[PDB]
Amino acid sequence: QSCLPNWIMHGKSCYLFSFSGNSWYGSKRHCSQLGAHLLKIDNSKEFEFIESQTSSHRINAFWIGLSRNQSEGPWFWEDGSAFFPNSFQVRNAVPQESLLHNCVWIHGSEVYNQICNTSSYSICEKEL
Amino acid sequence: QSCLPNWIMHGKSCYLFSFSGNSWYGSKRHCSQLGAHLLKIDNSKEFEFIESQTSSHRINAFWIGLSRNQSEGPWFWEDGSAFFPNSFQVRNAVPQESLLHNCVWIHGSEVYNQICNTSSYSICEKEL
Ligand SMILES: [Mg+2]
Ligand SMILES: [Mg+2]
Repeated sequence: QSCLPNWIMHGKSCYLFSFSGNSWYGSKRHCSQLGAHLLKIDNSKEFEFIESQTSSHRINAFWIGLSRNQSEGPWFWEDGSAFFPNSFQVRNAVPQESLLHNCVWIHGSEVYNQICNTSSYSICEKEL
Repeated sequence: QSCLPNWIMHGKSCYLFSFSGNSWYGSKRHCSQLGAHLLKIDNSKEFEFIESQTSSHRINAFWIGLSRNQSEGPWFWEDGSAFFPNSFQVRNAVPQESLLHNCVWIHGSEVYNQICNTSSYSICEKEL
Protein backbone atom coordinates (compact mmCIF):
# COMPACT_ATOMS: atom_id res chain seq x y z
CA GLN A 1 0.00 0.00 0.00
CA SER A 2 0.81 3.71 -0.09
CA CYS A 3 1.61 6.52 2.33
CA LEU A 4 1.21 10.27 1.91
CA PRO A 5 4.01 12.67 0.88
CA ASN A 6 6.56 13.07 3.69
CA TRP A 7 5.12 10.13 5.65
CA ILE A 8 7.32 7.05 6.24
CA MET A 9 6.06 3.56 5.48
CA HIS A 10 6.87 0.90 7.99
CA GLY A 11 5.07 -2.32 9.02
CA LYS A 12 1.30 -1.93 9.25
CA SER A 13 1.29 1.88 9.01
CA CYS A 14 2.50 5.25 7.79
CA TYR A 15 4.26 7.58 10.23
CA LEU A 16 5.00 11.29 10.14
CA PHE A 17 7.94 12.59 12.11
CA SER A 18 6.74 16.16 12.74
CA PHE A 19 9.84 18.30 13.36
CA SER A 20 7.78 21.17 14.67
CA GLY A 21 7.30 22.26 18.27
CA ASN A 22 3.88 21.82 19.85
CA SER A 23 2.20 20.91 23.12
CA TRP A 24 1.04 17.31 23.48
CA TYR A 25 -2.49 18.74 23.13
CA GLY A 26 -1.57 20.55 19.89
CA SER A 27 0.42 17.52 18.67
CA LYS A 28 -2.76 15.43 19.25
CA ARG A 29 -4.91 17.87 17.23
CA HIS A 30 -2.40 18.06 14.39
CA CYS A 31 -2.27 14.29 13.87
CA SER A 32 -6.01 14.03 13.96
CA GLN A 33 -6.40 16.96 11.54
CA LEU A 34 -4.51 14.68 9.15
CA GLY A 35 -6.78 11.64 9.71
CA ALA A 36 -4.36 10.09 12.19
CA HIS A 37 -3.46 9.84 15.87
CA LEU A 38 -0.39 10.17 18.05
CA LEU A 39 2.03 7.24 17.73
CA LYS A 40 0.87 4.04 19.35
CA ILE A 41 3.80 1.72 20.05
CA ASP A 42 2.10 -1.66 19.95
CA ASN A 43 5.07 -4.02 20.30
CA SER A 44 8.88 -4.32 20.27
CA LYS A 45 9.06 -4.60 16.45
CA GLU A 46 7.43 -1.23 16.09
CA PHE A 47 9.54 0.25 18.95
CA GLU A 48 12.69 -0.83 17.17
CA PHE A 49 11.75 1.03 13.95
CA ILE A 50 10.71 4.13 15.96
CA GLU A 51 13.86 4.02 18.06
CA SER A 52 16.07 3.80 14.91
CA GLN A 53 14.66 7.26 13.91
CA THR A 54 14.40 8.84 17.38
CA SER A 55 17.97 7.87 18.26
CA SER A 56 19.29 9.50 15.06
CA HIS A 57 17.36 12.65 16.00
CA ARG A 58 18.66 13.05 19.59
CA ILE A 59 18.40 16.90 19.64
CA ASN A 60 14.63 16.42 19.61
CA ALA A 61 12.13 14.59 21.78
CA PHE A 62 8.87 13.30 20.27
CA TRP A 63 5.45 13.29 21.92
CA ILE A 64 3.63 10.00 21.61
CA GLY A 65 -0.01 9.00 22.04
CA LEU A 66 0.40 7.82 25.63
CA SER A 67 -1.27 9.82 28.49
CA ARG A 68 -3.25 9.73 31.74
CA ASN A 69 -6.08 11.89 33.15
CA GLN A 70 -4.17 12.51 36.38
CA SER A 71 -1.09 11.42 38.32
CA GLU A 72 -2.70 8.53 40.18
CA GLY A 73 -4.27 7.37 36.90
CA PRO A 74 -3.33 4.55 34.52
CA TRP A 75 -1.52 5.35 31.26
CA PHE A 76 -3.61 4.91 28.08
CA TRP A 77 -3.05 5.07 24.33
CA GLU A 78 -5.12 7.42 22.15
CA ASP A 79 -7.77 4.79 21.22
CA GLY A 80 -8.33 4.39 24.98
CA SER A 81 -6.52 1.05 24.89
CA ALA A 82 -4.67 0.21 28.09
CA PHE A 83 -0.89 0.46 28.34
CA PHE A 84 1.45 -2.50 28.54
CA PRO A 85 5.16 -2.33 29.37
CA ASN A 86 5.65 -4.77 26.46
CA SER A 87 8.03 -2.42 24.55
CA PHE A 88 9.21 0.21 27.04
CA GLN A 89 8.52 1.48 30.53
CA VAL A 90 7.73 5.16 31.21
CA ARG A 91 10.61 6.88 32.99
CA ASN A 92 9.39 9.27 35.62
CA ALA A 93 11.08 12.58 34.67
CA VAL A 94 9.48 14.64 37.50
CA PRO A 95 12.29 16.55 39.33
CA GLN A 96 10.35 17.02 42.57
CA GLU A 97 6.63 17.10 43.35
CA SER A 98 4.09 17.28 40.45
CA LEU A 99 0.52 16.47 39.35
CA LEU A 100 1.24 17.70 35.83
CA HIS A 101 3.50 15.06 34.26
CA ASN A 102 0.64 13.33 32.44
CA CYS A 103 1.85 13.10 28.85
CA VAL A 104 4.56 10.89 27.32
CA TRP A 105 7.37 11.60 24.86
CA ILE A 106 10.20 9.51 23.40
CA HIS A 107 13.78 10.73 23.47
CA GLY A 108 16.50 8.54 21.93
CA SER A 109 15.72 5.04 23.19
CA GLU A 110 13.83 6.19 26.32
CA VAL A 111 10.30 7.17 27.19
CA TYR A 112 9.52 9.90 29.73
CA ASN A 113 6.47 11.58 31.25
CA GLN A 114 6.40 15.39 30.83
CA ILE A 115 4.08 18.36 31.38
CA CYS A 116 1.40 18.26 28.68
CA ASN A 117 1.61 21.93 27.65
CA THR A 118 5.39 21.55 27.09
CA SER A 119 6.79 22.14 23.61
CA SER A 120 8.13 19.13 21.71
CA TYR A 121 8.20 17.39 18.36
CA SER A 122 5.78 14.59 17.64
CA ILE A 123 5.07 11.39 15.69
CA CYS A 124 1.75 10.68 14.02
CA GLU A 125 0.58 7.23 12.98
CA LYS A 126 -1.93 6.16 10.37
CA GLU A 127 -2.79 2.47 9.93
CA LEU A 128 -2.60 0.99 6.43
CA GLN B 1 24.97 8.85 14.73
CA SER B 2 22.50 11.57 13.77
CA CYS B 3 20.65 12.75 10.71
CA LEU B 4 19.31 16.21 9.92
CA PRO B 5 15.64 16.87 10.80
CA ASN B 6 13.30 15.52 8.10
CA TRP B 7 16.03 13.10 6.89
CA ILE B 8 16.00 9.37 7.70
CA MET B 9 18.82 7.12 8.90
CA HIS B 10 19.35 3.70 7.31
CA GLY B 11 22.51 1.62 6.98
CA LYS B 12 25.57 3.86 6.58
CA SER B 13 23.68 6.96 5.34
CA CYS B 14 21.14 9.75 5.89
CA TYR B 15 18.47 10.09 3.17
CA LEU B 16 16.19 12.94 2.17
CA PHE B 17 13.06 11.90 0.27
CA SER B 18 12.23 15.23 -1.30
CA PHE B 19 8.57 15.60 -2.19
CA SER B 20 9.04 18.59 -4.43
CA GLY B 21 9.29 18.77 -8.21
CA ASN B 22 12.55 19.54 -9.97
CA SER B 23 14.56 18.69 -13.05
CA TRP B 24 17.34 16.17 -12.50
CA TYR B 25 19.68 19.18 -12.64
CA GLY B 26 17.91 21.14 -9.89
CA SER B 27 17.52 17.96 -7.83
CA LYS B 28 21.31 17.56 -8.14
CA ARG B 29 22.01 21.14 -7.08
CA HIS B 30 19.39 20.91 -4.25
CA CYS B 31 21.17 17.83 -2.82
CA SER B 32 24.65 19.41 -3.10
CA GLN B 33 23.50 22.55 -1.33
CA LEU B 34 22.55 20.36 1.63
CA GLY B 35 26.06 18.87 1.69
CA ALA B 36 24.59 15.74 0.07
CA HIS B 37 24.31 14.16 -3.35
CA LEU B 38 21.57 12.49 -5.36
CA LEU B 39 20.95 8.92 -4.18
CA LYS B 40 23.64 6.39 -5.04
CA ILE B 41 22.41 2.77 -4.89
CA ASP B 42 25.40 0.64 -3.85
CA ASN B 43 23.67 -2.72 -3.27
CA SER B 44 20.50 -4.80 -2.84
CA LYS B 45 20.13 -4.14 0.89
CA GLU B 46 20.17 -0.41 0.16
CA PHE B 47 17.94 -0.85 -2.90
CA GLU B 48 15.42 -2.75 -0.76
CA PHE B 49 15.28 0.07 1.80
CA ILE B 50 14.75 2.70 -0.90
CA GLU B 51 12.15 0.58 -2.72
CA SER B 52 10.25 0.09 0.56
CA GLN B 53 9.71 3.87 0.41
CA THR B 54 9.27 4.45 -3.32
CA SER B 55 6.75 1.64 -3.65
CA SER B 56 4.46 3.31 -1.15
CA HIS B 57 4.77 6.64 -2.95
CA ARG B 58 3.89 5.54 -6.53
CA ILE B 59 1.93 8.70 -7.52
CA ASN B 60 5.37 10.05 -8.51
CA ALA B 61 8.95 9.20 -9.41
CA PHE B 62 12.25 9.98 -7.67
CA TRP B 63 15.41 11.25 -9.40
CA ILE B 64 18.63 9.50 -8.34
CA GLY B 65 22.36 10.00 -8.99
CA LEU B 66 22.49 8.02 -12.19
CA SER B 67 22.85 9.61 -15.63
CA ARG B 68 24.96 9.45 -18.79
CA ASN B 69 26.59 12.02 -21.09
CA GLN B 70 25.27 10.76 -24.44
CA SER B 71 22.58 8.27 -25.48
CA GLU B 72 25.14 5.60 -26.53
CA GLY B 73 27.28 5.99 -23.40
CA PRO B 74 27.59 4.20 -20.03
CA TRP B 75 25.67 5.08 -16.87
CA PHE B 76 27.58 6.69 -14.03
CA TRP B 77 26.83 7.74 -10.45
CA GLU B 78 27.38 11.34 -9.30
CA ASP B 79 30.80 10.47 -7.82
CA GLY B 80 31.77 9.47 -11.41
CA SER B 81 31.62 5.84 -10.34
CA ALA B 82 30.67 3.11 -12.81
CA PHE B 83 27.18 1.61 -12.95
CA PHE B 84 27.04 -2.15 -12.54
CA PRO B 85 23.70 -3.97 -12.49
CA ASN B 86 24.21 -5.60 -9.05
CA SER B 87 20.96 -4.17 -7.62
CA PHE B 88 18.73 -3.17 -10.53
CA GLN B 89 18.75 -2.88 -14.29
CA VAL B 90 17.63 0.37 -15.94
CA ARG B 91 14.35 -0.19 -17.74
CA ASN B 92 14.09 1.45 -21.12
CA ALA B 93 10.43 2.39 -21.50
CA VAL B 94 11.13 4.94 -24.27
CA PRO B 95 8.19 5.02 -26.75
CA GLN B 96 9.99 6.74 -29.67
CA GLU B 97 13.42 7.90 -30.93
CA SER B 98 15.33 10.01 -28.42
CA LEU B 99 18.86 11.22 -27.70
CA LEU B 100 17.68 12.70 -24.40
CA HIS B 101 16.55 10.03 -21.91
CA ASN B 102 19.87 10.42 -20.09
CA CYS B 103 18.91 10.72 -16.41
CA VAL B 104 17.59 7.96 -14.11
CA TRP B 105 14.71 7.97 -11.63
CA ILE B 106 12.96 5.30 -9.52
CA HIS B 107 9.23 4.94 -9.93
CA GLY B 108 7.50 2.45 -7.57
CA SER B 109 9.78 -0.62 -7.58
CA GLU B 110 11.43 -0.07 -10.99
CA VAL B 111 14.26 2.11 -12.32
CA TYR B 112 13.80 4.11 -15.61
CA ASN B 113 15.82 6.42 -17.82
CA GLN B 114 14.06 9.71 -18.65
CA ILE B 115 14.56 13.19 -20.07
CA CYS B 116 16.62 15.19 -17.57
CA ASN B 117 14.66 18.46 -17.46
CA THR B 118 11.50 16.54 -16.50
CA SER B 119 10.00 17.49 -13.13
CA SER B 120 9.71 14.79 -10.46
CA TYR B 121 10.63 14.13 -6.86
CA SER B 122 14.15 13.25 -5.71
CA ILE B 123 16.23 11.45 -3.11
CA CYS B 124 19.32 12.92 -1.52
CA GLU B 125 21.84 10.73 0.28
CA LYS B 126 24.53 11.69 2.83
CA GLU B 127 27.02 8.99 4.01
CA LEU B 128 27.74 8.59 7.71
MG1 LIG C 1 1.30 1.36 16.20
MG1 LIG D 1 24.33 4.66 -1.29
